[PDB]
Amino acid sequence: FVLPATPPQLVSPRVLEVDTQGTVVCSLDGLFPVSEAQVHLALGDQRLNPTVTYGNDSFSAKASVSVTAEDEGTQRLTCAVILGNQSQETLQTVTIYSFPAPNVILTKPEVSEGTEVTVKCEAGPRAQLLLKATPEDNGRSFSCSATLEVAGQLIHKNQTRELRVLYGPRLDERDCPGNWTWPENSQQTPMCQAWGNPLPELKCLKDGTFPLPIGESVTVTRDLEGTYLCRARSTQGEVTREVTVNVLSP
Ligand SMILES: *[C@@H]1O[C@H](CO)[C@@H](O)[C@H](O)[C@H]1NC(C)=O
Ligand SMILES: *[C@@H]1O[C@H](CO)[C@@H](O)[C@H](O)[C@H]1NC(C)=O
Ligand SMILES: *[C@H]1O[C@H](CO)[C@@H](O)[C@H](O)[C@H]1NC(C)=O
Repeated sequence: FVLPATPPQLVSPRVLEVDTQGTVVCSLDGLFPVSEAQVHLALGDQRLNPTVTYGNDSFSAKASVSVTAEDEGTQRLTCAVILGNQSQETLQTVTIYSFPAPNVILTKPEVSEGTEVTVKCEAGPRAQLLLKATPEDNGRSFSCSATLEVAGQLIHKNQTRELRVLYGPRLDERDCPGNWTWPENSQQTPMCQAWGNPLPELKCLKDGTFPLPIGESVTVTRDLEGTYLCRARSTQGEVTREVTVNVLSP
């Protein structure tokens, strides 16, 4: 056999978090018979199970490693290639750290338009973010970002959380006009839109059953004429508006 006196190439992250998985790769060439060599990979007191891949008088051993709280601190990663009574070994360090997630603390996750909202992180003066919730905030996300120093390397970790804002049903004269005057047989598009979260259910009825074709283009007919009661209700309340359609002679 032939096992040159040089350490195997060892690739691994110099840093690894608790309860996460890592990947080590050891390789070496110029040895023979590679198929008979024993590859010893291990981090600390944990012996790894590598997947050895052979090549032109060479090999590459890949292995995954999982760490826990007990392994916290500096651990030793080793790769040893053995043939006969000779062995080539490489020593490296891997630091296991614990970085608690910076949780986003929302006073109240779901709130109604107008309420005061406070945002703080929890994992020198204490800072919080205050803002008066607006409807434009429904679905928006607040974040808590943090950094940690481990082995001269800067690790980043964050957390985002969405805020649900609720805004009562609304029917401004602007987005749902109180009256219409259309010439019989003209083309129009009845306009009446409710506003709110949750999205309010809208119904514009005349004589309690005849609906106004809102949002769509229609041909004005005699039977559109009348008074409609547009109701927009949701768990946040209910708003009623009366709409009058006049249908002039063509
Ligand atoms: C061994 O090396 C020679 C030179 O590249 C090549 O002809 C042969 O295919 C190689 N076998 C491998 C890649 O294992
Ligand atoms: C938080 O980290 C994620 C990676 O999971 C990244 O995509 C995002 O930009 C970060 N958010 C911020 C800017 O706090
Ligand atoms: C290695 O050492 C063992 C133990 O004495 C010996 O029996 C074996 O022949 C040696 N093989 C070599 C030269 O690597």
